[PDB]
Amino acid sequence: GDVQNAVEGAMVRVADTVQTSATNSERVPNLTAVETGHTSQAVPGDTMQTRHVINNHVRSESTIENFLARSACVFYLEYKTGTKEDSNSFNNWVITTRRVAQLRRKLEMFTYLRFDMEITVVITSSQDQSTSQNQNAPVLTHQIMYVPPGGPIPVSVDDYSWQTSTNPSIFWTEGNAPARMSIPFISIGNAYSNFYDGWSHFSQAGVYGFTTLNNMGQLFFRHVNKPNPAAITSVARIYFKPKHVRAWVPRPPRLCPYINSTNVNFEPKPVTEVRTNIITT
Amino acid sequence: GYSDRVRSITLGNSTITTQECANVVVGYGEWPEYLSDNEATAEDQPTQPDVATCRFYTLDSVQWENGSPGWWWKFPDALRDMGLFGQNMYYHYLGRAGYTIHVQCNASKFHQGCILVVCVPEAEMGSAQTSGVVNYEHISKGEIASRFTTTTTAEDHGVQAAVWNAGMGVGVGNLTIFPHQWINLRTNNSATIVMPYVNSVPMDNMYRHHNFTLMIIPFVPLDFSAGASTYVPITVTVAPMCAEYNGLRLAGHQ
Amino acid sequence: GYSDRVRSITLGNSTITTQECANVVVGYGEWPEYLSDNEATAEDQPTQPDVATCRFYTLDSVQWENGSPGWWWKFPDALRDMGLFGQNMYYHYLGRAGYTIHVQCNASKFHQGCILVVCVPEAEMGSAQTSGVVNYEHISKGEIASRFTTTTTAEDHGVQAAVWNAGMGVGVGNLTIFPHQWINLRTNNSATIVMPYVNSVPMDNMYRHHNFTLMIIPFVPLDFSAGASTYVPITVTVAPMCAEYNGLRLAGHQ
Amino acid sequence: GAQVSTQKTGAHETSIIHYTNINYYKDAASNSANRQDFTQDPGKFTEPMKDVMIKTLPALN
Amino acid sequence: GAQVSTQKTGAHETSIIHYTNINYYKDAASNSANRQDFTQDPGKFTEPMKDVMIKTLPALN
Amino acid sequence: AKVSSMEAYRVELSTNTNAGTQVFGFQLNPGAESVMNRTLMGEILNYYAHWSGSIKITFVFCGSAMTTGKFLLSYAPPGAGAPKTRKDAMLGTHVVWDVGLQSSCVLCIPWISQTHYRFVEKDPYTNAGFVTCWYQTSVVSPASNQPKCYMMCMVSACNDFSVRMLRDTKFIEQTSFYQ
Ligand SMILES: CCCCCCCCCCCCCCCC(=O)O
Ligand SMILES: *C(=O)CCCCCCCCCCCCC
Ligand SMILES: *C(=O)CCCCCCCCCCCCC
Repeated sequence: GDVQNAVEGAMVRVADTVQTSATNSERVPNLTAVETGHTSQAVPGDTMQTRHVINNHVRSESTIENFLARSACVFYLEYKTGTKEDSNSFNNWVITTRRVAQLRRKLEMFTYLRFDMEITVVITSSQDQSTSQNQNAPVLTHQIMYVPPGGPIPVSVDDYSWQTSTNPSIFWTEGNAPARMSIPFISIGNAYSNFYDGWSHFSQAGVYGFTTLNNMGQLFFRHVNKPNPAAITSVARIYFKPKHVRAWVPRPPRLCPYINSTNVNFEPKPVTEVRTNIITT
Repeated sequence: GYSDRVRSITLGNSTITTQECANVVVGYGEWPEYLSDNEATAEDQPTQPDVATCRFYTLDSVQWENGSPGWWWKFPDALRDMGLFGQNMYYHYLGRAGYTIHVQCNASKFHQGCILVVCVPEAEMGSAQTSGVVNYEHISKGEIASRFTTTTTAEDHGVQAAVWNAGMGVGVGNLTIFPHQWINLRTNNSATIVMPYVNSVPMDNMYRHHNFTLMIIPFVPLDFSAGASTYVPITVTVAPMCAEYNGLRLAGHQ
Repeated sequence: GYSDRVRSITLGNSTITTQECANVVVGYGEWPEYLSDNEATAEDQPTQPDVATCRFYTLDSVQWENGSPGWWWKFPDALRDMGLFGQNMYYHYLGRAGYTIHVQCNASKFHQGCILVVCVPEAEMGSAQTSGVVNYEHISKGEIASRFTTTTTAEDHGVQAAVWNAGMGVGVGNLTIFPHQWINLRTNNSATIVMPYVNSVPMDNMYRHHNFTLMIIPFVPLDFSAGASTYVPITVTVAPMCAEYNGLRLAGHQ
Repeated sequence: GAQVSTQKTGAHETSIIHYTNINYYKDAASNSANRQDFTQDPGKFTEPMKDVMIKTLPALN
Repeated sequence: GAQVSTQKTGAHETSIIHYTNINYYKDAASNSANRQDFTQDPGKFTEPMKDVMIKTLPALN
Repeated sequence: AKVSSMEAYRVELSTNTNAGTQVFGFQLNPGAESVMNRTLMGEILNYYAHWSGSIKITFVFCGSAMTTGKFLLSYAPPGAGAPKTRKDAMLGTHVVWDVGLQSSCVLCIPWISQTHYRFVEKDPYTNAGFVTCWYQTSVVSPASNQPKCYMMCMVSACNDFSVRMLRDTKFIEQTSFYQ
């Protein structure tokens, strides 16, 4: 099948209930051995006498694509309208999935993941309180610049780096529809790895874990407008949608709450919620 | 003839027998095989030591006790000292292999108890001290079993080994999604998992990357009664399969 | 094209070049190859590490001086520490292999001198003290050149290394019957001998038996004049060929 | 160079509607999400067995 | 007068997707960037030799 | 001093230098390590974030025509650390260059990596190992010949080389526009 050729599906419905009659025999479909590592492929008709039901149900929304391909917020960043002197006049984000709780748990249900991605970004502005907040501020244009691992970081809201002679950038004016890009499978390895039980150094040391593999570069944000008399603050929300997805090695979903965006740390939680008695209604 | 409870596995100059097995799990449906010309990237000729590497290495066996919480081993690292596999892993930047994992544990009709035997790919474990980072010596003792803890705390940069969260922030009862078997003392005396090379890249460094972790966790505690043999060990023997190595230089660590 | 003076030899991750060779001697007319099913006796599967074992190992090079009497090395023992060949030789009771021996020595049109480069099979050497017996440390320093002596005497259980009798009771001028070349500084800068497995039995132990000895003996002394580069070394690089090993157990010596 | 495909409709009381696709960009990454592939193979997870386990038979014998 | 062409996809595990082009303007300058021509000839820079240099042979003789 | 001069390009060799002596050593980070970093290949690499492929270092002897020598040209893949001795270097991928009428010998460095691509930027995960050079025997000369002489090293990319993820270079910058 070709995950990039969207308009090319496969309709697979759920299994029908075949009619069962009474039995008295040596065959035992519901007596087995869990030790084997095998899951019982029993159907209700092996235990009861069932009728004939035609299941036209399809496992549609549980497809890896339909599950992951809904655009989620991964991070938001903030920056004011200012001069070279103002540190806060621009900002940046090192790209990472592990910053938020919700998409992270979804992706982490799979060890290895290969996908293309749709990035949408909602940049929002607000007037700072000031004697000058009265001010005719013109429409603000914004610049989002991707700096891949190795290129020049912008040190100020106003330096050569923002030229983008080779880095990808998006210039976006306010009031318009949210900015949107598609990204290929950017990794150096044959699949993205949500987990790495290993080290950054051959000597079993340095950085432990997934961090080591997931070097994605960073997004730099600024206003293109010169500052109005009163400051205006903008905050950019970066949205991710995994499209054209393939997934390998399913994992148990995260039980414990996330602590660090850097590492897989947790503090131990109970297996489930407690109940009144082992016999419950 | 042929009772399906009886099994004989031979690999290199090694045969393991069992007279109470419960089938054998081939990891994710795939039997191990060599890296193909399409999937390759390292351009140099691989060395494939076959029988010299691909044979049954018995690691240091652990004792199962009534209250003992559990054990883990890390591969390929557990084998870093096992004969010529270890040497090849020591002299090569890159290595690749699948494995026949055979866990052994015998007791008696009168004993009871049940252990989960599971091969978890990329089991990246959490630091006990959530604030800090973990470190190698608390992640792996090579061929010696690292133990799971019933206690929710540990020494500086030790892993959070609290059993019910499997050392990695999840429900231990869901570990079953990974290639696994169970040695339930009523039913069987051994487990066998044939694990393929599961990774996001064709070959990798044998030291840096612990490709998967073998976890043996007792879900039903070991028990027996009035004077009926106390000592009952669990022995893990493992054989590398389709092992090949690229990038040769000097003895390696740093 | 193709001047017969120029040669390039590649084996494993190794290439040696020479721009002044004098052909290459294939020992007794036979190119090395693996032990065949007819000639075999050890019933176990052999491990054949190919590129990992069969590659160019440069041993500790010696300095040629005007009065320096000569040198010998013993195989396979000289290679007992050379990478994975050494390891395979260490973990196996039996081993078998042929070898590409490449001796290197460059000087200048203005220098003069001529060395015999020879591979002597079963060069069983005599004790200097005729009454007594010799011993290993005076027979081989592994990869380090054991020297021939101009002096007719030596320390307790040292070999009688007096050059004109080649350490073995014969005329050194007759050593030429064994596979040999000469590096005559006028003519060439290197020698190459491809030695087959020569022995009375299909495989043998890699430590106990020194299957052959590499002797480098200066028949015409090294000379040059007034201020024209004093230091001129002789470097021996050797590559195992068709190497295979039987009988695997633990790390071996005793 | 247009592609015609089938729309997700639903089980009708005892049908086929189509939609049109034209890829506008030079890069397959730019394409719509692969949402219509309802293919599956639980076997690798539900049954990773070397010896085939026949349901009507005893698991151990 | 539409043009159908091939999209950049990627090496698949052991394919062809298309895109459509219609030139809207009267001037070829107005057209999309020529990004899909992976043609090359290092020869003029790597080997500007009058006499052909055969790799297995000595460079000088 | 030598980097703002022609010395930078010429590696100094000498006669009567003892056998296992190291000529030079460095880890292979094309486009990141100062030795290869700002060469034609290095410069091209610096407009990209990912590279792949084999590299070839062509060693040319610019000593006296009357002079001679043999060198071990080594490439150690990562994981073990830089080769400390000629024996350590010998164990890895290597060429023994005998100098003679063909002036130059090329050390072809193979792409040996876990991944299909490495970063141009230095990264612990995408480490590429060490290329080192050693006297396999020594440089020998006649009587009225110079004792010290020089070798020089050319570098380029082989037909399996490629680059990805286009980016701006750190190698050029400005504070204001030019006039
Ligand atoms: C203005 C141009 C912007 C270009 C943005 C490039 C963004 C690269 C995104 C990389 C997403 C990586 C997803 C990693 C998933 C994971 O392993 O957790
Ligand atoms: C095949 O592609 C030709 C079928 C008719 C095409 C109608 C095209 C619709 C308008 C142009 C879309 C062009 C996108 C670059
Ligand atoms: C060939 O060009 C005819 C194929 C069908 C054309 C569909 C045209 C799409 C809409 C008009 C675009 C006109 C641009 C001036």
